[PDB]
Amino acid sequence: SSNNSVPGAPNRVSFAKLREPLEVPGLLDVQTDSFEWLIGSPRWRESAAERGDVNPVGGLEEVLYELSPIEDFSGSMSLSFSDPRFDDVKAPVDECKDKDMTYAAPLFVTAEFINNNTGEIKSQTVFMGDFPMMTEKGTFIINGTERVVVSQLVRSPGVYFDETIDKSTDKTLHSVKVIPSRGAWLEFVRIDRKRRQPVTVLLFSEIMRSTKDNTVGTDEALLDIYRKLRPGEPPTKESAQTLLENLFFKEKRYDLARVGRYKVNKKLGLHTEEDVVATIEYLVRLHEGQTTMTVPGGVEVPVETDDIDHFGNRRLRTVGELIQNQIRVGMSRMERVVRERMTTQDVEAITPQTLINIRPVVAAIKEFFGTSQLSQFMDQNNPLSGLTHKRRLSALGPGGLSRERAGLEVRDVHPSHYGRMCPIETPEGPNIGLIGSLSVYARVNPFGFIETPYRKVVDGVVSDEIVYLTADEEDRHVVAQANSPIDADGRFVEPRVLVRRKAGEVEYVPSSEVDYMDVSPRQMVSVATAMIPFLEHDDANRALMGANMQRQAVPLVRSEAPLVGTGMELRAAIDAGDVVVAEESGVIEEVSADYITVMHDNGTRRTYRMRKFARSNHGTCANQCPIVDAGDRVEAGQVIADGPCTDDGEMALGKNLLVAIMPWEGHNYEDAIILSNRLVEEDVLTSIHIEEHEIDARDTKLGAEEITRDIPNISDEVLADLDERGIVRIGAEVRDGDILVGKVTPKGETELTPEERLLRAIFGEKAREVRDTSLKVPHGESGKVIGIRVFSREDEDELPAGVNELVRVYVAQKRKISDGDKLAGRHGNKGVIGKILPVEDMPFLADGTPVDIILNTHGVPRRMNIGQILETHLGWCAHSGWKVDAAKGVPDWAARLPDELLEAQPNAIVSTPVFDGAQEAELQGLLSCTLPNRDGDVLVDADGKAMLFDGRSGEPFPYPVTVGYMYIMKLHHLVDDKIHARSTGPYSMITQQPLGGKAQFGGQRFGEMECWAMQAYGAAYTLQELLTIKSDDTVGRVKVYEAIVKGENIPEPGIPESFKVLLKELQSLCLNVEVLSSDGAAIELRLERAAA
Amino acid sequence: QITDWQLASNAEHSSTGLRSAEVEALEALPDTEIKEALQALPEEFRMAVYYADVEGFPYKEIAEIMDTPIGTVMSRLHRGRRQLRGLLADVAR
Amino acid sequence: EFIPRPVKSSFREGLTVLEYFINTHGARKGLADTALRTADSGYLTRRLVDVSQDVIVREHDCQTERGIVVELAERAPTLIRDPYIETSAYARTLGTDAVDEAGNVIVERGQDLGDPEIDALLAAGITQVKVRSVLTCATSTGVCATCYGRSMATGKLVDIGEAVGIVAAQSIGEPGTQLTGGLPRVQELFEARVPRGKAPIADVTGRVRLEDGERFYKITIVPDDGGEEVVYDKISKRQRLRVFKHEDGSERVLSDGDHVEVGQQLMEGSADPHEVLRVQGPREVQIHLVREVQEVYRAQGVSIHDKHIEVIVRQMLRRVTIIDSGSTEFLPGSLIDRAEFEAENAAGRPVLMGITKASLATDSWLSAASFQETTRVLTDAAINCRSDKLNGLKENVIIGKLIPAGTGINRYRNIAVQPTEEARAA
Amino acid sequence: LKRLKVVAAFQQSGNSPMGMVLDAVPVIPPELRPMVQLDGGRFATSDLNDLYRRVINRNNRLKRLIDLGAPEIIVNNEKRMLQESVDALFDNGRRGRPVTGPGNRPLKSLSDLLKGKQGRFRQNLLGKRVDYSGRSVIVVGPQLKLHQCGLPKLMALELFKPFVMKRLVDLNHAQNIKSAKRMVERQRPQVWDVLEEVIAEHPVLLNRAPTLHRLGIQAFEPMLVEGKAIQLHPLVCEAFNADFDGDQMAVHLPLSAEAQAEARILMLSSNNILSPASGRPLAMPRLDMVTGL
Amino acid sequence: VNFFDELRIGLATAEDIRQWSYGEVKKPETINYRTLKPEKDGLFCEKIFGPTRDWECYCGKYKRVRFKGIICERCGVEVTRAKVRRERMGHIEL
RNA sequence: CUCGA
DNA sequence: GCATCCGTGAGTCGAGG
DNA sequence: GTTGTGGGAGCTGTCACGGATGC
Ligand SMILES: [Mg+2]
Ligand SMILES: [Zn+2]
Ligand SMILES: [Zn+2]
Repeated sequence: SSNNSVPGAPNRVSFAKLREPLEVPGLLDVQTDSFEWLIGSPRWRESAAERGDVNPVGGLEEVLYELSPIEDFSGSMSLSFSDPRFDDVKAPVDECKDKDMTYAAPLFVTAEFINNNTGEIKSQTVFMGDFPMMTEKGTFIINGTERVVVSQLVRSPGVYFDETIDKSTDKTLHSVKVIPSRGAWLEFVRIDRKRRQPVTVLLFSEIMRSTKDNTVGTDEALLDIYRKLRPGEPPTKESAQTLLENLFFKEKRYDLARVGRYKVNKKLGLHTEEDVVATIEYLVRLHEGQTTMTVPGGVEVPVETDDIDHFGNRRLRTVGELIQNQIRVGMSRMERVVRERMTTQDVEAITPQTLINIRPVVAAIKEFFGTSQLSQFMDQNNPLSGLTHKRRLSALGPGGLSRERAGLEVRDVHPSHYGRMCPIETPEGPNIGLIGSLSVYARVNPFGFIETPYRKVVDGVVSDEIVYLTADEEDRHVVAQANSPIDADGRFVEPRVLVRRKAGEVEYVPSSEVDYMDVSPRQMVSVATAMIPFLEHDDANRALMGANMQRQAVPLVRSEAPLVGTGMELRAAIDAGDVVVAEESGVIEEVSADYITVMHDNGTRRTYRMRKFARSNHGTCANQCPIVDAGDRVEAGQVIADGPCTDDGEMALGKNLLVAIMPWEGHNYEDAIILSNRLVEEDVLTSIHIEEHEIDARDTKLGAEEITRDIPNISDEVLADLDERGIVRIGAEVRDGDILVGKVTPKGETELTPEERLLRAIFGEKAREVRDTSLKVPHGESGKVIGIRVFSREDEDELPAGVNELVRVYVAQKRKISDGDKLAGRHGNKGVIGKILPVEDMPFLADGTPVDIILNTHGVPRRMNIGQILETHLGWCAHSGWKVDAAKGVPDWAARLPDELLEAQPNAIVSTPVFDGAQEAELQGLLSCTLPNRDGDVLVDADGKAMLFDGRSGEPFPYPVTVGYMYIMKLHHLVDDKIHARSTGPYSMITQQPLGGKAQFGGQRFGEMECWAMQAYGAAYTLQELLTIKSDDTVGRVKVYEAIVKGENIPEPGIPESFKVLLKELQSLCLNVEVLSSDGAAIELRLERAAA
Repeated sequence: QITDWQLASNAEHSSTGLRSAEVEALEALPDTEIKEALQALPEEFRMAVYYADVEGFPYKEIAEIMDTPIGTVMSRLHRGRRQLRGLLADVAR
Repeated sequence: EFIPRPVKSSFREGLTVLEYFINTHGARKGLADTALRTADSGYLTRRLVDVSQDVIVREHDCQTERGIVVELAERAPTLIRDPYIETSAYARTLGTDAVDEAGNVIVERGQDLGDPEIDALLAAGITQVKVRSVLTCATSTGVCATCYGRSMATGKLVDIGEAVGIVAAQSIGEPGTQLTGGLPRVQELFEARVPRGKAPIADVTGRVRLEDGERFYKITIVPDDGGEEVVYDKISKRQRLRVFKHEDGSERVLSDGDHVEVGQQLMEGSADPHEVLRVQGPREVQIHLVREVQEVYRAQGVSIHDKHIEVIVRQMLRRVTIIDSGSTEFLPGSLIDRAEFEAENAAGRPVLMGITKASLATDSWLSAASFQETTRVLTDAAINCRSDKLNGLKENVIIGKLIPAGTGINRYRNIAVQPTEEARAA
Repeated sequence: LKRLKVVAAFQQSGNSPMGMVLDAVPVIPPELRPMVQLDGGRFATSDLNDLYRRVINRNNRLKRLIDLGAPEIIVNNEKRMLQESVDALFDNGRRGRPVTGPGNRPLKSLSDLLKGKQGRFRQNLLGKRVDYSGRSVIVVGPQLKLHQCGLPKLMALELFKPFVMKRLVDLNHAQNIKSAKRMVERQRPQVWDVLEEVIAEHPVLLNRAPTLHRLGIQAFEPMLVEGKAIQLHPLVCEAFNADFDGDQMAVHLPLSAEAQAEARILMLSSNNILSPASGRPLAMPRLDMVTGL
Repeated sequence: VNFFDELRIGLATAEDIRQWSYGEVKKPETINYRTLKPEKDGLFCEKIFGPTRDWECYCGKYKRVRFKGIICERCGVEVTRAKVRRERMGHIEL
């Protein structure tokens, strides 16, 4: 009973027992609505009219109003910007990806210049730059790569009070801090890293009367600030006055926030100096401890210390606002030169275009999108990756805290996160607690505060009027729970109800005391987390791991929706934006492996091009396939084609495998996994991986490289797959080592070997003298050449300086599941494949059906994730189908929930939502009435177990084993990517040690702790060898190779080059270091074989 | 710090790449083909082709170090170049 | 802290929404806490490695007759097993022949003290033993094999080239990530920092006088030798009094007028190890430090053999501080090695120093520069025109020479081997 | 006492305190502060070069000012700037605000090259990257002997590449040594047989990080395995704290005779059954084995 | 031979600093943007630090192993292995 | 920067 | 007479771009 | 050769410790 809203969406029967009173909002709205505010689109106009005041202003309109008008110091001239308009887009998205461009639109504005003494008003339309644009999917394209702007967590402007304890006698010491929208701050009156500031030396009070302060008049407090914060200059009477007037009263310097001003006026008074008086009164009357406070003109404020992690005092700046702030920076940097040109030039001859240099705004936008920590390479292993990435909230970055100045209380789950930031989905590693994901139903508001929806309660009556509350508004109310008994008409059945109050604590209050109720369970969860069946049965560690590992599934050649899922797979796949969706209801007029054309009813034609075998940012294969047939009538929103990890419109991150839970000969020891070789023969876990090799011919000192099929002394047979250009041919199968693009690089004459010198002399060779710098395929890689793209400087192809030609070979490979690959269930139950057994010796059921995967029993109980077991049971139920016996009534176990679950055909699609859905009793009931197989044999008994035969000896295993169907994902951690060895390779020019990294054919690092270990063994010679002739001895290593090749003993080791380099660095530090003999001076460091 | 990615990517366009211990040690070994092709010629004309082609001396210095006139040196040069191109023409390719 | 409302559900019944919510607190807090604990354990292991890596075996036996007494049992009318024979008695080498009063010689000096030996000693009624440790070892440079005893891995007598120092650092650091009063206390000990809650101790035997006041504990000892009376400052009521005043008296809390011996703790808590150094002697500071450190690792299920902690503690006392230079060029108040101070001989008093400080004060400026505070080390080395003998194993690693340990020892690396005549014949 | 330590060092060392003031700065060889160009024609250089450039520019400006006999205040400003720039070049950030490049990154001064976990000492002297080494993910091999481990064919072929080339020239599969190299690189079927010969009784070291105690590095005899994964004997897992949830391990090939001997005798898995810290046994049945028995 | 006995430090006197040096750098210029060649008397000058290419001088009149150790007079760049570029220090006169 | 043990 | 202000520590090994 | 008006970005949620410095 789910997915009824989405047309054509398959029928996934749901065990849920609660009505869904609110659908999932646009799971990308967090990004879109933000950008649509920034731009001022009609969408945002209507959305603000529906839930906002009558005077809306977009991000750019606001920036312009703030900047206007650029005025001369004498007030003689004034420049005013207005009416931000966009042209159409320069190039489409796929075009920008192909050409390595930046999807953007030209920005235009009306610039009105006025000379106050000539009356001349020359209006003009000025162009501000190529403003980068947000795509349908909510991303950006910069330099041809797709990027996401992750929302940032930061402290909203305002004043905040806290209560510390002094090291004197544990006295309760109050402190305050004022965080501004822009400018400096202060504390208590210490200001700008200058302590020892009496609060009374700058202007019933308990200690305000005690201030100690010795002065009278206004010049003392005016001169003390210039003598205490503006040093390096004598004490003056005018400069201190000027600075004090330009500190906080001045609006140019000190930017009073809008959100900040709202928060502060809510903290002190409905309607600056008033604020400072209220703040002093607040600190005083907080040192006392009184409940409320009365300020002149303001009233009704609770005297209380503020929580720094509360979501009513912690906001997030969406993409729109980050862009707005970068634009403000560029605009101020431009206004500087605008005034600086107003000064010099003559009036009546300066047009808006003459004094407006946009270079700083362009550079600001560019630097933001290209260097900000919040513009991130889009995680697109699969649709769920990108969907969560867009909805993500991180606290690091410019303007937030530091990855090292962020302690542990920052990373703690605050009670105000309920329904706003999911508490499960967060990284396990260093970034833990710092990167969360937006809750499913959550929604950002104009001020950057995360609101969440609740059903209104009128006289213990759950209504259908929904209301969105922020953390503050919520705290001030009593929120019922979603799984609260309610009779029709919205009436709590129980005398009282469980609820949450402001203290972050729960209570059991009479029904007439409830204000709002949760819209649904799982309201606190994120999208990924909401997709773990039987979540409540899993510990938070393994559940966090399950979410994180769902975001790592690799798309498989053929995708299969989970036999048992939540209700979120469909909506997740759709919002993610990797499936094609019918924008307008019509009739399929044509369908091909290439495109899909629908004829709308009003005669309109719309066509959709299928992404076919597209490489993703992480090598996964984005490949769409249509799921409509010619003549099919499709409604608006219906899914037209499946994406990479989707099936009929549902997130299909893995496959349904026949699992047996039992230790099998140790091959699944200590988390290993055993797979049936079927999964290889039938490609059940096979995936496609597309890599992009690139190579350019550029200008060198000795000339210019040339991409040529003619490479020095290469066998005609080796080039057999190269075209005339020296580029491999499409569809060619390339093993590791083959050539991909031939290239020669001008070589100097001094480098020619003596052999080559004589060869070019005797045979009268030419003066080419090049080196083979051709692009070869790296180790552990192979595949068919999917594609070839090429860019020539000859043609009108734009490339960097000195780069003549540039070719890119796109190579695909089909990876079969293999030993070493990493699989995992949705319950944080990960493991590498220990062995892939022949189907014949796999344990099999009575009917010869061999299991597909053997999961070691010893791994389940201690991890506290029996969720996988419940899933196995329900999955077998769904794979066999069932029929609850209704004759003589409906059994009590199936009475509560089951409505259309009383029977189900084999391979039925069922969803068990989190915190609702399948109950243990109902699971057991279904397990009792399993349907039989072909021969009318019930294979899995009422415990969920079944006898199995040892496919090796033939004898049956003595005890029944739990067999079932489990959803297993192929996580993007594959041996093919991680195997790496090296005998000898490139070294670093600085340390002369082996390069690091597989991509560079590097060597393993023998770290300090490894040398400790080696010493503990007493393996002196092994440690020396590892550290001298394998790393740094520039002659020792070549000697070692020469000795191995000629069957001679390994020579004695020399001197690590890194030591010479250390000596050189010391010397450069003016330290005279010197190596000495037993009794001698400093030792110094620094043909016949060739002639032979 | 310039990265290993940057170092290797630079070597991808340089006159000499980041060489291996293997490459060095094998370079140190003798090229049997050309060594055999040289050992065929009379060690006088071959010593001349050495002092003239491998080392690049001027013909006057070759006459000096050979203790022979210039004409003999250059005639040995011509004859030896002809011979070795004969034996090393199919080898050069 | 703990939430006054518990998780009444089992993860089989499925947790209610709010139960799952509250449980995430613990889950995530624990994940982050392990993240930090691993780094702290790592830094402590690194400092141990540095302060101890120059400690290798060099002789088979120093022949010393010093050692430590280990309890092997306690008697109650049948004998209990000594609580931690596993870590302090087992795997030692017996210093003095242990014979049962009115019995045969059960175990000979210089034996392994394995399971059979301990069992025989216990059956014969041997309630205690005296063993040889590196604490009381007499060798000059490092430790002798016999003072160290069995090699925990090989089960035999440690070989003459072992790097027992690094193995001790590892044995002590590897279980670090199990410490959940904890790892902080282990560091407070190994670094020899005046403890947070300082529990003063009796400076000399005598009679005690307590004085009560409003949060004011005032103690005064009248010495039995008649010297001046030792007055200890007032202590807040937070420190309850120690629970042994039993010299033929009250085997209970300290009461005014009790007889206090010299090395008796006065009030519950931890005691300053420097105070015990100056009051009871260095061989007592070693015992106290080893036991205190072992306490933490024992309260967590971690059996670290005492000999490792002794290998570490040894390197904290190798130096003395010179009060009056006297006839020598040693500046006063400077930390000088004990042998460098004995040979030259000079008011040299023992001194305890933490592993970090002990390490930064080594004779190899290269080692110090590579360990920590590179800038200061290098500047002082340049000023003092220091010269590194290139003798520590870390130094040789840096320069690419065979480390002086295991197969790097001179006797081992220069072995000559020729086939015998009888074999050369056939 | 404090102010005496330094004066006495300067006295007894023969180091004239005059050194503490410099009239000439030393410039480190260019190879130790390299310069390269990346994809895009742009150039990358070591911070050093930029600090040296600032020092040299300000020095030339001071010379030009001294020649132009400018006001004493201007020349004093230039001298202060020169002192500050040399301080940056030496220990940037130590005094005043650090010198920043693009992005406000404090440039790595000459002192930064010696300090830290990633400085010269800890990062390049106490541990380095080595040849004849590899990495890959580990999976349990139950059929293994405690003294055995399974190496992927390709891994072993790459590690022993010189050995296999030598045995390929011994036999007449390859004409010369260059041809033996080309053959081993193409993976010609002749190599495989030869490979199993070279690997005979040739130990290899396996390591898993973090290396907490020495058992974190253990020696094994390798046997060729089908796949691209390292097979690890289960009993040793305890020693490595290794479970097969995806961790990987590194392989090192001892070359010298003494190295192979240390691997066979000192670090052989079979010889390291017991915990060097407690004497208890580690290579002991752990979970499944236990239940089985 | 890796058998040193001791290693010693000491503050360097300007005399030591100049004895070390192979020439003083004078200009901020590093390399010619066009020819990718080290500007002379700059932080990459080959006259003092060393030759970029084996046995090749700056101007080019000398490029062959025939004359090793020769000191070119046109541009004053020793003709030796470029390895020395890692071991030849410069200096600046304050 | 993110991620794996 | 010391109270602050600063300067030093804070796990290892792996992968992309 | 420079001749009308002129203070910038950066932390900025870390902690625990030991010893010059500085009033
Ligand atoms: Mg693991
Ligand atoms: Zn001894
Ligand atoms: Zn020249």
